[PDB]
Amino acid sequence: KETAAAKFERQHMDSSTSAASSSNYCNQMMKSRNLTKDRCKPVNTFVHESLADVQAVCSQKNVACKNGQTNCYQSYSTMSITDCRETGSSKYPNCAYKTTQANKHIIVACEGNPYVPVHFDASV
Amino acid sequence: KETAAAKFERQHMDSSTSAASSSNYCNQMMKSRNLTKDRCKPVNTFVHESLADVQAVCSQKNVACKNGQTNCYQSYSTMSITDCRETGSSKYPNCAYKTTQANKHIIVACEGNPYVPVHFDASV
Repeated sequence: KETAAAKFERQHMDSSTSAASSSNYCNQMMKSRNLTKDRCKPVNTFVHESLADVQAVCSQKNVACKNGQTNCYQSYSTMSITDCRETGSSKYPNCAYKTTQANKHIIVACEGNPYVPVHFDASV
Repeated sequence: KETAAAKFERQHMDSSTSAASSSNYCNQMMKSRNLTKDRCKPVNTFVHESLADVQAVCSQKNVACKNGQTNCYQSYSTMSITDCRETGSSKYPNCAYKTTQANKHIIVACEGNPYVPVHFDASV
């Protein structure tokens, strides 16, 4: 059964490219990472930094999570990210996305021993 | 505007592990915590204990601070730390550091409500 840590890696990590990649990126990546399986996931962010650098955020700036939980952490440095946002034309099972590149601080929720990212909360 | 307590956590707290895995820890950490932006910060210590354990130092042994203030506190126990010191040949912007692990008492200045560390004074 997929661990929460592994699910975060599948849904949110893409170290293999420095940036957006292409206008196609979100269409390809939302499908290949199985985020269009049961429904079109309406929004999803991929982080283009090393796994060790994203795991290290769990030791950085503690901030409130959107859901009111206390276990969220904001990166001190900006990170290369890609935001995927479902289009209006997008109809399951043909999920369509706008690909946007940004350099922003990430906010992730961390849990466990070891203490690792398990949810992507926000970028700022 | 960053609070002194927040600046202490950014510059000095790395609760992640109980040491530092590689000789490259300080090069990476001095980067990730924004301590190489304008210039290489020459010397900096990271503490690998829980935030709660470090905050509890503010209730431990009262000692004078280097600057002659009276609000410094020495940890009763030794703590896992990493000393980062810039090499003799280090030239901004390629800030280069020797990483050294140690188990030492820490001395911190405490202030505010809550009464928490706001400055790292020394390890002994």
